[PDB]
Amino acid sequence: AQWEFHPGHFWMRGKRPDKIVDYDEELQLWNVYGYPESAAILSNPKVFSSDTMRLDPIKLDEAIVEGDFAHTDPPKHRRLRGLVDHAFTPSLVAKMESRVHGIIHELLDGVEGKSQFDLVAEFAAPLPLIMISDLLGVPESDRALFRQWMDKMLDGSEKVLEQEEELHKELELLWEMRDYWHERAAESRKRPREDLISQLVHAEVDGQKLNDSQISNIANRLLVNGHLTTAMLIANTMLCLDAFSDQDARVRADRSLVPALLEESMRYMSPICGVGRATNSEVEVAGTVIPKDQLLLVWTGAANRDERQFEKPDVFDAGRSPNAHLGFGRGIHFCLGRQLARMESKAAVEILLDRLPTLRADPANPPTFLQVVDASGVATLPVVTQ
Ligand code: HEM
Repeated sequence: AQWEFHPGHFWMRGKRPDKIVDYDEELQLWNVYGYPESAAILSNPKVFSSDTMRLDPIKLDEAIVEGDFAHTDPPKHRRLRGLVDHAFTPSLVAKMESRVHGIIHELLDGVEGKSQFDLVAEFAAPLPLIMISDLLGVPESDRALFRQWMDKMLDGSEKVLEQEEELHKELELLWEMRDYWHERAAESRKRPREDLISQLVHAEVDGQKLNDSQISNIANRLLVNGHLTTAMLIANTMLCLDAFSDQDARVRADRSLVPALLEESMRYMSPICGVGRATNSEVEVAGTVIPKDQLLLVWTGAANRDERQFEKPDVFDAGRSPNAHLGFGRGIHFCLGRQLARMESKAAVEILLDRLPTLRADPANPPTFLQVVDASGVATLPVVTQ
């Protein structure tokens, strides 16, 4: 029934926010919790900028953030995202679709003799890492390297002298990743393959193109945005199914519900539950006037429990309609990979139900939750096969 969430994620413990907007004196930032406010904010990029680092001293060199459109505003955002969407071709997308079943089955074969395991480590996490890697065109040998990379990034996210300390740590890993992708981009310029790096290298739009530094930073962004949130979606869903057994029977009796189940999992336990914005001018949100050049955190996780928007918000309802949650954001930064996340997670859940029909969450070994402030979800999920 009840679990051990990040201490900041009060909405997961059923608490309504005391105020729609408030200010954190210690961290010197603003929080927004309401759904219609969060939605208006995300829809208003010209006052609520995604260029958060302009507030944060010290700044990464331009070559390091070059092309990362998740932190860019229009008009440059429109151009960068345009080139990357062009490179996400219908061919590449269908290729991932045609592969997803075989990869799921291969993973599940690797635990066919185990009675107890961690669903995250054995399945929910490797599946989207393998899919995003395959998309980008990475050899099989290198996906261990990606695992190590993400592990490093999570350890830091969980954890002027110390201002420079953290700087070195972050840069040394981005250097390594950038150098990896530059080599891929260079190879694919000479001999293009059937993958996203090759499409990013040849993408041309009116009639702009990307250089290898931009391409490398884009690949890094897709990598970090891709797999861990998808892993949490899959694992959070199986956890919810385990805890709400009526919904479990409901879904097993009606496999048509799985797409709506995943959307309800998105809403109820949001893998990304907060996104950062910076204000360009003075604004009034709800009642509160927020000053210029302020960091604002938009808590999509909390907004997804807002009763002004959702009837019975703290009920998990596997067939919930309507369900316009903010799990993938809203507006111009609307999650670029959401169809891929939905495709992967649907296939994972469908096959889990069929192949491990007596699967249950390990009662002797409770789930651990990711202790990262802006992600709500399972870090480990011990399960038993019988
Ligand atoms: C359950 C899975 C996922 C969740 C919950 C998720 C969530 C989000 C959210 C909330 C945003 C918007 C952030 C903001 O407004 O500041 C976003 C953006 C993005 N996501 Fe996802 N995402 C998921 C999967 C993926 C996947 C699989 C990919 C790539 C293959 C991906 C790539 C991106 C990219 C590139 C953006 C940036 C779009 C932009 O700024 O224009 N995401 N995602």
